[PDB]
Amino acid sequence: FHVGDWMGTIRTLTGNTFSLADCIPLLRKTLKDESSVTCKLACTAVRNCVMSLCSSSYSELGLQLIIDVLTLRNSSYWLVRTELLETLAEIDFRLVSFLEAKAENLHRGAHHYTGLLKLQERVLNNVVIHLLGDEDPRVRHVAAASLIRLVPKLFYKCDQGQADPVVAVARDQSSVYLKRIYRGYNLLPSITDVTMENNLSRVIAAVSHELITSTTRALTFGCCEALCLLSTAFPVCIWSLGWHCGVPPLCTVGMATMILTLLSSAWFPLDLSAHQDALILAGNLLAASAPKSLRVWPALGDRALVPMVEQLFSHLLKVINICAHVLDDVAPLGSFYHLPSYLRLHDVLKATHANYKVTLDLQNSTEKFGGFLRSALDVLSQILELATLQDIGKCVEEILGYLKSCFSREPMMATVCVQQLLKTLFGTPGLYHYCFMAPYTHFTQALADASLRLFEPLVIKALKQYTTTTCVQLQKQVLDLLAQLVQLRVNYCLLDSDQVFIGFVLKQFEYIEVGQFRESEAIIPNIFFFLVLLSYEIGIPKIIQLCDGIMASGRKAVTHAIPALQPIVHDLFVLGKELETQKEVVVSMLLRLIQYHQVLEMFILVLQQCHKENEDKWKRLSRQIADIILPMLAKQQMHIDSHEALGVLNTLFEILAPSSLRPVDMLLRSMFVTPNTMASVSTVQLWISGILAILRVLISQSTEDIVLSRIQELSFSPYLISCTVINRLRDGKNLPEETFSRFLLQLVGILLEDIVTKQLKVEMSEQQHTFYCQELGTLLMCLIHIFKSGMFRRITAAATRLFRSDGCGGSFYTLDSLNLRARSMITTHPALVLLWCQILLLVNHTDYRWWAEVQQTPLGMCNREIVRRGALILFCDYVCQNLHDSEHLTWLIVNHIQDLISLSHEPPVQDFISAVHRNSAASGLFIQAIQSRCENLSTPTMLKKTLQCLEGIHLSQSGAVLTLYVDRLLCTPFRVLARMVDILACRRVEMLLAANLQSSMAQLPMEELNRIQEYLQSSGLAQRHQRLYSLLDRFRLST
Amino acid sequence: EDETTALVCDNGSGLVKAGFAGDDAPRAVFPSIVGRPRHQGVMVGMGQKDSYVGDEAQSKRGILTLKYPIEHGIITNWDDMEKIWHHTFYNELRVAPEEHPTLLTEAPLNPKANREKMTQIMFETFNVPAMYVAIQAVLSLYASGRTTGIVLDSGDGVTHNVPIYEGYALPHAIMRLDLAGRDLTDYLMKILTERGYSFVTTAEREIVRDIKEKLCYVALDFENEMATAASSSSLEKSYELPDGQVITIGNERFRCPETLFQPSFIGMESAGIHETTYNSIMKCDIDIRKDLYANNVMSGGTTMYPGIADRMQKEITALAPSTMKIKIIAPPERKYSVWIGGSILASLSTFQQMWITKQEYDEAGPSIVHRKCF
Amino acid sequence: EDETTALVCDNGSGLVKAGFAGDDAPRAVFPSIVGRPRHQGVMVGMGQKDSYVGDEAQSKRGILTLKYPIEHGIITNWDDMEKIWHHTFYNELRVAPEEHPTLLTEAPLNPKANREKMTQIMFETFNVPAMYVAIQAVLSLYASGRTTGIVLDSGDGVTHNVPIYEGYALPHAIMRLDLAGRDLTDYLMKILTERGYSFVTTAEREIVRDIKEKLCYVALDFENEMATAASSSSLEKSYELPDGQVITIGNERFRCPETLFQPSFIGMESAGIHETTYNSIMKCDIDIRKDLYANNVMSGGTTMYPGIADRMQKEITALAPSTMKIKIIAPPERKYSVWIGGSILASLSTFQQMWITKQEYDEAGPSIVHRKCF
Repeated sequence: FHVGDWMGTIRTLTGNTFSLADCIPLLRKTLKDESSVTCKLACTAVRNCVMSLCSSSYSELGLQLIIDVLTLRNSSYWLVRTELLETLAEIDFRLVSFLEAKAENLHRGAHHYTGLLKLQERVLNNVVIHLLGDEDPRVRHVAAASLIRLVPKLFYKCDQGQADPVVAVARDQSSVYLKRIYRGYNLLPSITDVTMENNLSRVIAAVSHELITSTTRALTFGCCEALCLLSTAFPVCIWSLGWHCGVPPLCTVGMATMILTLLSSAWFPLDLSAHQDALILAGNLLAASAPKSLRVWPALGDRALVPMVEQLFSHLLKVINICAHVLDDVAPLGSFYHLPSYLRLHDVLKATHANYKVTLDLQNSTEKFGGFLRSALDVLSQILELATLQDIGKCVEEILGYLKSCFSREPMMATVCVQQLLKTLFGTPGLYHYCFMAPYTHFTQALADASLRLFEPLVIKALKQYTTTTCVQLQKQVLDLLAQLVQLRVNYCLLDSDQVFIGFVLKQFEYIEVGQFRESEAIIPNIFFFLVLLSYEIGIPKIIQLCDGIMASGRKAVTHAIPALQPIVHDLFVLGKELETQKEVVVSMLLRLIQYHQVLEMFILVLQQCHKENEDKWKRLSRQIADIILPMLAKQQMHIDSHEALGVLNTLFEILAPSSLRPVDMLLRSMFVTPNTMASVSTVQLWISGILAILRVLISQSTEDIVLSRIQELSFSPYLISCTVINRLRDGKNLPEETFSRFLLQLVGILLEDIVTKQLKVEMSEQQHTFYCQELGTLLMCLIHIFKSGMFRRITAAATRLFRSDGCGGSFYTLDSLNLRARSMITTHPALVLLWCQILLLVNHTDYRWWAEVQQTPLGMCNREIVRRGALILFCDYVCQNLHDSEHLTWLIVNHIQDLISLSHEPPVQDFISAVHRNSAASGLFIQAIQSRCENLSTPTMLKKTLQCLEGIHLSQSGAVLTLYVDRLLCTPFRVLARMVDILACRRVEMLLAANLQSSMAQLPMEELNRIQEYLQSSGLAQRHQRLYSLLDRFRLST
Repeated sequence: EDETTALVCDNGSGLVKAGFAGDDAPRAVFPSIVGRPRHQGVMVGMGQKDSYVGDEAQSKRGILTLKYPIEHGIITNWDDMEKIWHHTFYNELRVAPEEHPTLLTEAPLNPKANREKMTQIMFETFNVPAMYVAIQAVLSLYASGRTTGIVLDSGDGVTHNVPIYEGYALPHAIMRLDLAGRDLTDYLMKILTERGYSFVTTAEREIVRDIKEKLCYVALDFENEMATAASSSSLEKSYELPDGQVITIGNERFRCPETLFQPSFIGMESAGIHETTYNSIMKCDIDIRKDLYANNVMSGGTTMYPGIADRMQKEITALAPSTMKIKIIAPPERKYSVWIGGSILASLSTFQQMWITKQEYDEAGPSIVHRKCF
Repeated sequence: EDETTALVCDNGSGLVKAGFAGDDAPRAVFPSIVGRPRHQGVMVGMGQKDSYVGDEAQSKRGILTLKYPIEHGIITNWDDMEKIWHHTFYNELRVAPEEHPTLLTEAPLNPKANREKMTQIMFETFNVPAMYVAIQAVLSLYASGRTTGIVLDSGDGVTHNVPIYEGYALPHAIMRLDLAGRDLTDYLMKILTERGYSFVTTAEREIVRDIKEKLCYVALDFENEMATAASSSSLEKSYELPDGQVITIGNERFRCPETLFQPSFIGMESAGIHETTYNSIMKCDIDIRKDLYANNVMSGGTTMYPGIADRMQKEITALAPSTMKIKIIAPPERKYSVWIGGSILASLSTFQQMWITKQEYDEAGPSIVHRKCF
């Protein structure tokens, strides 16, 4: 985003004069072009181009192209309107609200408008919800998927988290760079983001309003399609405080009373393109009451909720009653004969079934009967969980007849209707918090813990299908129907004479090893759960010979071999002499497979049982995997490529026994290693994950004293990875204080010559760039724990003689070379240039060359104000700790005045000011600065933060706060800013006269007192504020 | 945010004045009325809306019967008061009361049940972190910026009088007088009838309230102005009704506020407002009376009439020792003085520890109002 | 099919107007007459037919005696009325009532038995899924696209006046004035005998109705037009009977509609159409008079004469306060506005839940009309 510096290098090389000021008015014009084919191609050009400008220095011109696409919302070519909304889905409307506050001429723009330029309420009420009410079935579907992409990106004003638009952009870029009941509902305490529940409750406010106050057929019809795609990405049970509107007034039943009145009308179900999306959304809103209500329909326990469930269970047995009389040509509790409202629903399921049986096309997702029969067996399932035996006991006759006819069309979710019935027939925050102080303290808290039978006709039909089908979505739901007939002890009479079904599961292991099987991935976790659970009644000797074939003789591990053992290990280690021999077999196989990070989740299960069963056996097994993995981490055979992969390996060294990690002979030879070649970002990325996860052990599991006595014996030279050694790989008396401090400051130097000087799509991926800038995020959390916690005494003093020192003739990454890389990290990665601000303070390096670029000491780029206001909250907290140095007090107050006041709701700059009130000479310099900056302290939010900082100052400087309270700030037209500077000026006069009359007269001069009262009589200010004028007349006459 | 702001509501009868603490003027001021559809409606796609609250009821007046829920500083009907506060918070201010401490004003010598039930609703209806109930007259004194005075508070609810000296307060010298704006309205519609204009219903009772809010004034001598009513010229004023009917009111105009100084016209023995001020000042200690005479503060909506201050000055000066000078300080803006006094109080830093907390209520119950606060 | 449409039938005295809901204009308009053959016929091969209905009666007029069944908004015989509804459904419209919801129009201040017997004939004579009876003046307001106004509705039935304000209705301010265009027909044949033109039977009584609906007009001032009738010219007009008799009518021509403004001419004390409109507005609440005066709506068959709007505006402006501006909206097409109001009303989605169903009638009987509608 350095459009300043990069354009200088080209112009002296190729002498063209072509800036980007001469191409955006060439792109603003083709959006206004005549032909509707010319307008489809110019709005894909803004999909690429307005996420890069709006966070750049040209973001004055970047906001204007957001404005013009909004006029393109009502052109009559159906491909012109759907490539608009994709360039209004990829907008980050928390970064867009930040530029509005900075604008003064852009709010006016053309024709000199007055008011605010409200992009967000105009792009959300008048495009995205508005384009739901379009006539095309093509335009209504694409507008729903944007409200899945808009809700994490809104920033409505004044939440109880993010306050400013400055603090809003800083929290979406710190989560990136600093780290069986049915599917409907939840029973957890459900930890949730408080401010992400607020953006999802304003998008379900304006969406239930064009469904009730709408006057068209087309607004009611395509806004039941936009509520079914929220609840499959933002479910109701997890985000219930967003969905809540009214019902039970407190775990919610949100908005489900309107939508039942849509279905009970005789108009709305007569078209299957959006009657199938109003059934998946009425089962999500009666299931979020399940964590509350459950203690006719005796398990509901809330009589204001029973007519909502009586209706859908009456509505879903009359729609499996019209799908049973259609799949079988039969003439027309659940009964649709006598209703004339549901004889209209029998002519609509018979138009979509004459086109399937006549036109052969098997692989269609959208069929509108095959799409409609999928919708009304998914939601007959989710209600039976709320039901009991007593409510269904008159209906087990009913629902089983319909499915025998409803079996052949869609058997994949007609056993999901059968899997559930048998359960319930058998009972069953101000930019210092976000960037540093909230992620810094999840770091140090996990280190102290590191110091620690009507089914008998229907069941026989489902087994003939598994031997003869080929779609592997159907083969997965039939291996869960048989793991429930063995837990709920149905006797093994499904195969009355022979062993027909169990012989067929053994043959399928022949097709996976060779590879003559198409979709073995989605069946191999559920093939092996069925087999181990039968042996408690094929025995566990025979089960483990089948899994050994797949691994060594077959496909790769992360699909076949590693999901093969998740059923075995959980069902063998968790749940006499025969059981001892089989546990030795399973632990040997994983040692061949330690390399994968999914195999390291299975082995956290193994170490927690030995601490419970037998603590003599617990310490033998943590020594055997100590000398396997640490030879792998030096030769980089361990797949730690993911941030799912570094999370599994750090909960391992807590649970591994500390006797196996107590000699530091092994952890250091695995640490101080050089990889083979660091040319490739497959190989650069696995060497810097071996150094971050054995360094979580040398901080918790062993203190500072033990580590440095060893390196005096082991000759680990600090020229290990030096600037002569690092250069040939990319192309291809030392203290123990001195050996370990050159290794952690030149590994900050490897991660920062890449992210600046590597291309973004050429050498690395983007999934490989989520985890390359995230290994620089947890290695700067390891360096501010050593310098602050004080347990590491020797390592703090070693860096201070090095950042002050030059490199050894250029053989090291010297401290002026390392800091040029970081100021071009300002703009691409602004959350990680706040962690490099807190290291340079901590070493005694307060060098005013680098601290002026980051604070700009004498529209805007949106990604620098996180760092400019982030390095001034961190530069005060270094001043507040050691306030004895007066050289740093007089710099930050004289220069940064409009920034020092406007941060005063923050815990590190709230403490900077109280010490100034403590100090005699430091209080007098703060008041000379406001008199120069009274021209900017006139806006109504900037003046409320001065009076809380000019509230209580030193009593020796209360004579300069009373000439500022009268001359400058009292003449404001705000009548609660003229009323609150009457509380603070009458209070200076009262503490002074009970004080000494000697020191106060030299404070407020007798010649200076007569200047003040001439200002109040020619004006009306004395006659307005009576309490201020009474106190100053008694001052003179005693003196 | 710092300090959380705070919320302030004045409910004397007649008007809700509400807004944020820390501002010079309230955001929302509206009539405290709950107006119910008396006539059964016959259309489809109306409302229905059981009742209308606030200036919505003023707009749709003719259908509605209007019920003031507060009479004489006393809430008659609690659900109607809850509806009015529901309207303040959600319809105007758009606040969650959970996010703000709320100050309520309340009148002197008022039944305990109003303060205790008022707190019970504030905690167990609109969940709120903290609240306070405060006396109307002291808030107006704060708004006037004076430490001392005798505050003559007269709203549409009742008239009250609280002498204060250097802060402090004198409980025995507090006087409450049952006269109001509303009783002047009932007198006024009674004195229009002799002219032939008959206003019989709640809807045009608020039309004579509007008449009295501008046309009415107080005589600097009653008999002299009643004598010059023989030659009618300036004392008559044409008034336009919303019907398009014209009303012409002569001497009848200034003898309506005269009732404050002559409650024999209403038929009550209870002394006029200047003798009630003497009754309060006479109950005070001899020493302080000098500044109470010179620091009389008028507050409330029914001290707005032109010439009240001059009439009170002439009568109190006539009754009192002419040894000392009787200054009356009656600001314009005196209508909103209670709300401004509530704004300044909740903006005070020390006052932020004297709040009744939600926690302290949950432990010690609704009765703690009187125990902590005045 | 969706909606099933609906049938709308207007049957004030003189004219049946009928058609479908969802149209802006009807499919059948014809006179509400039942014509029975007074003279015995001596031929073989005739008919016979008990009676002729509609315009078969208009065509074969001289043989017959003609009976209106609806007199002054009241149905005077019900076999004659049943035959008119039988004729609309099966001759012009050609529909089965079994297919269609039926909307009927009905008059302000009408005996209950007209609603209660009308619902019985629609439910039990012509089997119907649902129906409604609706007040004529509210329908003509809907046709004119207004939420507020005072409706003067007059047919060859009776004259009715209904004030309305933002929907609603005021039952105490609804006025009925028993002057119809039909009484003007009787007045016209009574005045014609002064010039020697004696018309005596029902057949030529409808010839004077035919004269009435295109030669008559309202004088823009009566005395002024009657004075210039001394010098006969444009005030006299030739007219042709289907006989071939020429009829020339003069001052006579405009003093027939004058009877609406001067009911002394027909011998009744009952005040004129301008005065009854004023009587309704005086019964209405004071505020709503301003917009009722400026939204006077004219509908029906005997509001069709030239000069009615012009005259009503002079006479209401003279009687009313001239501080506000009297505006009368008397559109063209006003003969059909009650029907147009029914076609729009039966096309409202919300109104399809407001019908009287066959099931509700079968369960709860004839009296339920006045328990669901007006």
